[PDB]
Amino acid sequence: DDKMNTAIKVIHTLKAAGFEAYIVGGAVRDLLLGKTPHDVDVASSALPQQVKVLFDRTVDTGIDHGTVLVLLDGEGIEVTTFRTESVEFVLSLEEDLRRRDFTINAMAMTEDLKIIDPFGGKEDLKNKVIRAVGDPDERFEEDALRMLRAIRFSGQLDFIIDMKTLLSIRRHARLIRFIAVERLKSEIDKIFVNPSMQKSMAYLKDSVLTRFLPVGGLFEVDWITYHTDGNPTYGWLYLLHQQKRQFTDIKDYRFSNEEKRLIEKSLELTALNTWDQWTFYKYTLKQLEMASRVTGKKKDLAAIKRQLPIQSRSELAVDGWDLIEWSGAKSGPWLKVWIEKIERLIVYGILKNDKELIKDWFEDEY
Ligand SMILES: Nc1ccn([C@@H]2O[C@H](COP(=O)(O)CP(=O)(O)OP(=O)(O)O)[C@@H](O)[C@H]2O)c(=O)n1
Repeated sequence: DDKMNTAIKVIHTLKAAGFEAYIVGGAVRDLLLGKTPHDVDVASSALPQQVKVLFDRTVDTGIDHGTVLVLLDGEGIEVTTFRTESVEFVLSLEEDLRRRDFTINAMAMTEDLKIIDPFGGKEDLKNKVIRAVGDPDERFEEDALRMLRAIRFSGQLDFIIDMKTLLSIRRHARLIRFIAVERLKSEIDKIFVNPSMQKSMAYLKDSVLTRFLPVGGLFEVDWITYHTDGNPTYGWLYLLHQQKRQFTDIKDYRFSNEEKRLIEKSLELTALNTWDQWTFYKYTLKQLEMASRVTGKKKDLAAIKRQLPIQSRSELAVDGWDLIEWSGAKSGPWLKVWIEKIERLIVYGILKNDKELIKDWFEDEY
């Protein structure tokens, strides 16, 4: 939240060197909404190498596209040269704003706090409307992902989508197929944690994006009993659980191994009639919480797990080499079966986790 101050100092430096600079995009939107901006972007008439001259420290990752990350007073500000979008640098602020996605994202602010609003973002912000800048057909052909951003913003801001803009989404919905699935999944992950995400989901159906998103029909579930826990993964679990489907049906969205395992393990738990000590031992607390959260069950899961005789197999007082000695037999897959028998008897509190007593038990059974 010191970002605005840093952006102001960036702007003074650029203007002192004789360039134009302005705050633009979401920070302006968020300011007029009374929020604290999460990121502050600066747009400037300076070219990237000219920016690097004025500040000691910078990151040149986005240089190709006009962006340089300035590091100042412990913050980072993206300074981007006036540009459209395969990237052309333009000479005036308005040429840059004319190509942004929505009126509320298309405003600029001077360091002396004047708002520059050539497209009515002020009014659309007051009236709670997401509306494309200029011709909605052009904005959505420039980048089809904007159709989905419109949906995300409606649930993030509790705005409506301009009628003309929504009809344009319906006409161009099929263009969604050309977007990298990583970008699709990133926006869907944001929808899943939004307040009033149910508004986003209704628009997703009604804009007939669910016809063309990957396995898009699976989003048309009832979302009324869904409340986010801040973790986007829970949205995917909910979806699958409502429809009695498996993780494999959504794999096109390219989940990490962590996400995959968490969804699959949680689904497993919802399929279980009853949970006993062994359940609480084999599944992680995170998996149990989401399976609970989605099945309506409520227990003190941390308390039940805290009370098991052991927490993981690493505390087992025995290993398969102990069983090789005691049995006289040769190492083989049979060890895994017997290690699990022993592990059960310890988790149910029947056998003590003590090598000597386990040895006594093992010789009798073998
Ligand atoms: N497809 C796109 C993606 C971005 N933009 C423009 O990039 C700026 C913010 O991008 P950003 O990456 O910081 C996301 P923002 O719009 O600020 O919302 P958030 O902070 O809640 O994530 C806005 O002026 C948008 O008009 C666009 O015109 N078309």
